Amino acid sequence: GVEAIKRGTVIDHIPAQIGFKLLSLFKLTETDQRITIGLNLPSGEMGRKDLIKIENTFLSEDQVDQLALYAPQATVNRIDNYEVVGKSRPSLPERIDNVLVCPNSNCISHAEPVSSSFAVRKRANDIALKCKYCEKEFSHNVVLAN
Amino acid sequence: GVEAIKRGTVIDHIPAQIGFKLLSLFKLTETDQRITIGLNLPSGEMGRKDLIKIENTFLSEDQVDQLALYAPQATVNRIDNYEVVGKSRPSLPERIDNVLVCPNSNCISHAEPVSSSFAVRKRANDIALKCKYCEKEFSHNVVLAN
Amino acid sequence: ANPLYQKHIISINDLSRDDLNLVLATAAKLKANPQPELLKHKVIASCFFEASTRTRLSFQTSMHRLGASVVGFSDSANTSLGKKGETLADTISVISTYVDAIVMRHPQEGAARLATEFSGNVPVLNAGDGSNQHPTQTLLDLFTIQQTEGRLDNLHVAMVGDLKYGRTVHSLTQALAKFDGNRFYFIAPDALAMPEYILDMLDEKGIAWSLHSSIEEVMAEVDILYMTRVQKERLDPSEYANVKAQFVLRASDLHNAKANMKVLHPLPRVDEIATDVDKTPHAWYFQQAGNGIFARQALLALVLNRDLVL
Amino acid sequence: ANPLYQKHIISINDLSRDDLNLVLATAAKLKANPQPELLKHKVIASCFFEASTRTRLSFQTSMHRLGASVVGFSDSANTSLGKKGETLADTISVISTYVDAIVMRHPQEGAARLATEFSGNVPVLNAGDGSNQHPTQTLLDLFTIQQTEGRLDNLHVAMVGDLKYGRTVHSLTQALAKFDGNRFYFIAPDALAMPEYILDMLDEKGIAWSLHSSIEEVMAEVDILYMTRVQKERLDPSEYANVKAQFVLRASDLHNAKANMKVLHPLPRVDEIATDVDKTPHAWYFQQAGNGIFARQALLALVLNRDLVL
Amino acid sequence: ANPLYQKHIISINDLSRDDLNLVLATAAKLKANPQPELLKHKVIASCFFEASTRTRLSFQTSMHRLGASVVGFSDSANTSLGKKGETLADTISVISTYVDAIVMRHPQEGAARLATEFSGNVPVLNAGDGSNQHPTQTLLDLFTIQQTEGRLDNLHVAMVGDLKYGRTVHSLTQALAKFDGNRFYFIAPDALAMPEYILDMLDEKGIAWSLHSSIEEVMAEVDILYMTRVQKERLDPSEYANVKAQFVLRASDLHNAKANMKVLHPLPRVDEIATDVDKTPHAWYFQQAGNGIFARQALLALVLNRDLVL
Ligand SMILES: Nc1ccn([C@@H]2O[C@H](COP(=O)(O)OP(=O)(O)OP(=O)(O)O)[C@@H](O)[C@H]2O)c(=O)n1
Ligand SMILES: Nc1ccn([C@@H]2O[C@H](COP(=O)(O)OP(=O)(O)OP(=O)(O)O)[C@@H](O)[C@H]2O)c(=O)n1
Ligand SMILES: [Zn+2]
Ligand SMILES: [Zn+2]
Repeated sequence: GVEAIKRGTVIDHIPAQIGFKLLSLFKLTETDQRITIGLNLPSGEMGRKDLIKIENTFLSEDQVDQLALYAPQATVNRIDNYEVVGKSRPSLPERIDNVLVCPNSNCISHAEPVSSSFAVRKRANDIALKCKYCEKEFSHNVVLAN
Repeated sequence: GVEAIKRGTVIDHIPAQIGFKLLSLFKLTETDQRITIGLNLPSGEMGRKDLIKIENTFLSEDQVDQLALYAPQATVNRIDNYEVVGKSRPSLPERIDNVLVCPNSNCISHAEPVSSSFAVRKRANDIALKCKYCEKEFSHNVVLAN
Repeated sequence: ANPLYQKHIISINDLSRDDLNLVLATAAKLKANPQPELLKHKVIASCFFEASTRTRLSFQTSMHRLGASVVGFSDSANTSLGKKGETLADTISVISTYVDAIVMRHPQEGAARLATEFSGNVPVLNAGDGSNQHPTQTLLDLFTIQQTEGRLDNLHVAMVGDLKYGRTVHSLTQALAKFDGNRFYFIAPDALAMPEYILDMLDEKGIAWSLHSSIEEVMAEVDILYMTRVQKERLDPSEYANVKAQFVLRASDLHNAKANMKVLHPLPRVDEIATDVDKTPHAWYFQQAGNGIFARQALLALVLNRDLVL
Repeated sequence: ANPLYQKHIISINDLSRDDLNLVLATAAKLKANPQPELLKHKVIASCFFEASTRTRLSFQTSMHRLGASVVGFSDSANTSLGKKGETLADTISVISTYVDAIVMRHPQEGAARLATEFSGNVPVLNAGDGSNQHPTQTLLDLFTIQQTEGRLDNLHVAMVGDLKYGRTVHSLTQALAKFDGNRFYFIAPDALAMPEYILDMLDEKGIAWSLHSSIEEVMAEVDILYMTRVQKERLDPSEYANVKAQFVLRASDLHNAKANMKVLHPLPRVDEIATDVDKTPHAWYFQQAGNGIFARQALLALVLNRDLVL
Repeated sequence: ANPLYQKHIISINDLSRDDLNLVLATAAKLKANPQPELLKHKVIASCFFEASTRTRLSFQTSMHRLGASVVGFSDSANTSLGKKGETLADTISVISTYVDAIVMRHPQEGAARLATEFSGNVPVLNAGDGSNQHPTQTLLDLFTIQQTEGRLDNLHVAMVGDLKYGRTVHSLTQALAKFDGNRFYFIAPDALAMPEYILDMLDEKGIAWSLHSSIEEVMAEVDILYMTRVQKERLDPSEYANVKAQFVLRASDLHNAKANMKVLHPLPRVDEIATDVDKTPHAWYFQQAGNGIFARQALLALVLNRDLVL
């Protein structure tokens, strides 16, 4: 196929310049099983995509929920014994925990030993995230600005 | 198993775990070229290796030697129109500028707009690094932080 | 079991029209009939990590009038969090092994909700968290609006001042949006303007609000005029163009006001309400202040008593 | 032009036994025969971003004693770097368009190397960059050591004190490892011991060095006992165990002192060299100070004149 | 004696196109042919009651490069004004009995005019009085503009940045409104916009000026893009919205830049001129800095010598 894995995940239709953030973000390289990464491959509709192939590994919930916020386009394929047993595109969650960082500098979340949490109101415009602690709602662009 | 490539550079035989590290230390990903990375491939030579093929991109002599700081046993393969036109090998660079940050807190380099630079030294186990500015020598392990 | 028994009172959002109305019902009751041993034998912690004259002294007086004991601090300078670098999380964990409810004021937003994650089963009542919520204020404002106007539905309410950093007007617009027909007029410097997160909610419920450049352009139409203080201590230095009050109410400005109109203020005030307003029948900010005793006794009673019969 | 004309002087590690020898030759010459107009029409910047009594005044007097003009600052506080937030790099960029040479003392290590990338064609003379180098100190230490011992080769040299931040002993251990058969005795607290990178260089050149816990252990054996100050300002709080002089020297100690030996100190001395040493044959640190004029004007002369002074 | 002999230099508004032209003529002359003893036997006071790197050192080096002697202070803190409470007026009264000319930088506007009423016969050269005038800055800006554009008439000049406290652009807009057909583009934040009184003068002389919200709007059109710093120290707290550079310039911006255009800055530059501009053909601010020596010693020469230098 365009590579081939017996069991594993193939995340595909990843926007150009996101694939590599995902290797850092989901810590995918702390692994020993084969990884095929194709940076800046074609994808007819939106020209240049990335593709990542983690053989014999499937993502935990949090990761696919994060994937929904970093790559809504992407598709996750569960391959068992070369059978594309499942292919799903990530829907947004209700809440994101322990990975985002509140834009409000005066949030108690910074100072204190707490896992962050955000509410995910899908606005027609974009994604508005609400901090659990300070109750400020923010644009996902603001929050995810790296 | 990885890919056919017309023209570019294939850094082959990268030690497992050092392939992601190289792609992030030298800005290799920040391109619009098709890169295809194969992590944790079987080698025999070593159990596992890593490999990076950067299409339509050629590395300079110093570029390749910088790799000796993490991947001395790599083979930098120059390919032009499917023919392995060259097989280079990283020697130690005499200086690595711009990618490392001095662990010396009171070094002038942190405050002023100058690039970093370290003279590389093969000392007696690891590679020693002398800052250009504050002139202190540090082992390379240290320079790659915490 | 009454509905607010053992609840944490942190954000007005978490409360319903029914929760609010139960405290006002209770408030008017304790105001007509004192209960001086209702909380006999409970010890309560008054933890103020930020300055107060009204919320702290009203709270401690309400506690005393019901028979409770108070333990606390006026400033963390003296706590082991202030001198020995302990966390808030740890401060709340041991204080909760000592007392029956924690009343706290704190400079960072979210402190209160943070505290409830460590209070065990002990109720945390929020006295103000930086610029976020101030629910107990809003309870005594709703009580005063009701005494003066007899309705909390279809009013014309103007909020004037620093609406950005004002935890007071944040909680009040959320609570008043739980009643039908209230019309909002907002007069603030645009840099100390009302958060769009409140606005979106007023638009999510189809409530009408408008912004005005002057008090005089809505004076004639308001039931309540709610003045606020520029939170100097909260201003980012970009906003120091805003420290001195832009809209200052003077007695003469009330000339074309509804005879039923009231000027409310959370207090402290600085230069924004000229002292000559004080002598008019429209000034009602000290009455409002006195009303914090009834609203804070009601809330303590409901949180700490499974059923009240009064 | 002579080896050092227009040449920057940033670290002893870039000079050679030949350069060091030249600078001392010229110092010997100039001490014997003054050259009052040697640098007539030259303006030098004295830029001390850090305190100095010795370096700054010996340097400026040497400039004056060759007919030069001095402009500069003893403090960065009222420079535009100091008040208007300007980078060192731009300070050096404009100051290069004005003077013929720059003498610079700075609190950061590498400040002078940074300065040579922006001084253009102008030589930057390092007057001390933090705890790294002090190359002018060393040229007057070599001048005083050769004056007293008659040689720079085959000397027994005890460096006592703060060997870690001693920019002075960094440079001096490096100047003396260029000559032959010098013997090093390093007496620091462990905390403020000689840098490894120095030791390595001694090892590769196969210089014999040894660590001692006492002046008495080495007293009878040495020729130059060179004392240092705990660089109080440069210590870590962790290091404040060592603010006082572990090894303090008094005249009694000189009892079993070799009759040729000299006590040297870069100065200021604080508590480490008791004032009774001041009357012994051995004490030479004030003569060492005065020797700064000769070494300093020999350097200036070489870097700003093509023609070797005679 | 030449037009400017013993003449005080306090504001560009008291000079004429003839004076400005003379000072530049002499600068052109002196740059070509040094006069080392021109002011041999003259002592000038360098009195900076305010920070400086550029003005103070270019001025003192220029004094030295004409054979003069400099006395003075870089700081008022250890003067008797500074510690013993003496008036400026008496400082000037005694310092007049000692030196031949006074160069003075002061934090109050009008300090130099005040100084000419007490300097007696001694010329006071204004080195910058608060946010008012900087006449020496302007003479080296005119020297650099004529050096690059070959003329001081019929120039397109964009002054970007803090136009309100920019003592530099106050003086420079006034020097250039003496020549002809110069076109002014003023790009400030509204808060720190060009003084009215300047604009009025432009209006009466019928000079065309226009306000722009962007460098791009004027980039293709201009000859001199003169950038300034937000005079952080001089801002009101109200004004602290504008502490950062609204208009920041990077090399990309120069894409549609006229090939003759030069970027000028009085300096220090903080964030407004990105270090990549430093390598463009266009960047000229360090050359502009060096041009201070020529303009400064031409001024000194004219005010202290009767006989025009040649
Ligand atoms: N044994 C397998 C089977 C599939 N794949 C990869 O997993 C994906 C399988 O998805 P599929 O829908 O069958 O291919 P497409 O239809 O072209 O992908 P899409 O429908 O999302 O456009 C392909 O990228 C393929 O390279 C694989 O690595 N190994
Ligand atoms: N058109 C080409 C030519 C070469 N290669 C890559 O270049 C590397 C080295 O060149 P080659 O001589 O073809 O393979 P090897 O002989 O195995 O090199 P070595 O023996 O040193 O590993 C191989 O890993 C191969 O993937 C390639 O991908 N595409
Ligand atoms: Zn938050
Ligand atoms: Zn360094």
